[PDB]
Amino acid sequence: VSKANVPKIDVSPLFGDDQAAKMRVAQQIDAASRDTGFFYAVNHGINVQRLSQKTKEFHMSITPEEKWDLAIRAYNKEHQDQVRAGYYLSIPGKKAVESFCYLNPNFTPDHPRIQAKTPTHEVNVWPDETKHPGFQDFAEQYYWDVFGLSSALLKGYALALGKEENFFARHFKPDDTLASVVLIRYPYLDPYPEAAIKTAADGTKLSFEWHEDVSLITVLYQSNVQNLQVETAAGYQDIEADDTGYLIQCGSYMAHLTNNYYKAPIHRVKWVNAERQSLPFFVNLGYDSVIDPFDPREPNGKSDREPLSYGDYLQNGLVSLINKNGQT
Ligand SMILES: CC(C)[C@@H](NC(=O)[C@H](CS)NC(=O)CCC[C@H](N)C(=O)O)C(=O)O
Ligand SMILES: [Fe+3]
Repeated sequence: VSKANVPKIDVSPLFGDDQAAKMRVAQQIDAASRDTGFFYAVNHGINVQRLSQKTKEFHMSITPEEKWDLAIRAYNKEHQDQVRAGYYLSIPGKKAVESFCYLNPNFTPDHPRIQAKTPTHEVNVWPDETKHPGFQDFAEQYYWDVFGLSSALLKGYALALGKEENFFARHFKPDDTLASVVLIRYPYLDPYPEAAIKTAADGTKLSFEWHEDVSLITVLYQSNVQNLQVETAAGYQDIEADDTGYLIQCGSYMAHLTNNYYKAPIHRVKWVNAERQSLPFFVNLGYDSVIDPFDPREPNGKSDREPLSYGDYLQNGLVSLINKNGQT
């Protein structure tokens, strides 16, 4: 197995007002998006030390009673409104991974998409504050911290594609974004149940099979345990870990709108018997957000692809990913 070229890109100019410096970042984003599809965003300004600590505290202290109380509909039939947000239970002996997903904190009973019962919109569920002191505050502030980073990254992608810097970010708004955070725990287990391990066609032992991300882009923090592989024409290649940077990749919505100029990289999660964290932020737009496709390889830049409403794209993609790679 070879190693993927995953460049470290100093993204800090994307927060600034040096427009030529932004273009140099954009070129690096362009080059990485045309190569393996992944890059590490460094000099990002987010305190990832606190993120990994608050996450470990929550995963290690939440009780089986609380997990049922917060469980999504897939694990608790009483919670029919929890399709996306809530706790995703492990199944000892069968499924090792467990996780907690939350959405836009502005999704409240006051929000018109909640009032309208629009799919993919939900009010977050939270554990008891006294049992998990500071957790909800930490989680909500992290959502907006990574929202700010993601907004800047979207400026880099827009410039990289020859557009004005707000081409994507104008659709990425705190009042309506369908973006989600998932706090994933991959446990150490002795013995590790083979029923929780999948075998790839090439024989690799996996925790999660190949897929493209359902997102515009995905902004991922992981603890320092190598596990990810990206597919290339020459086969799967290891993505090296980096527990200070954010692993950035395009989702299938970006592949659609760029006429596959920026592919959504196919990737998978190797089985590793080690305690670790995987904290993705899925950069999703608004339910009615529509981006007109274009082709940066055509002289006229014209694409025949249909503009896709993001909400319908998200609803179809999340169900499809569950059908193909299992309920997480
Ligand atoms: C590849 C990693 C990001 C991670 N996998 C994942 O997060 C996988 C594949 S991208 N993602 C999903 O299943 C979709 C979660 C969507 C979320 N519940 C929501 O409603 O928005 C892993 O470490 O397993
Ligand atoms: Fe993924």
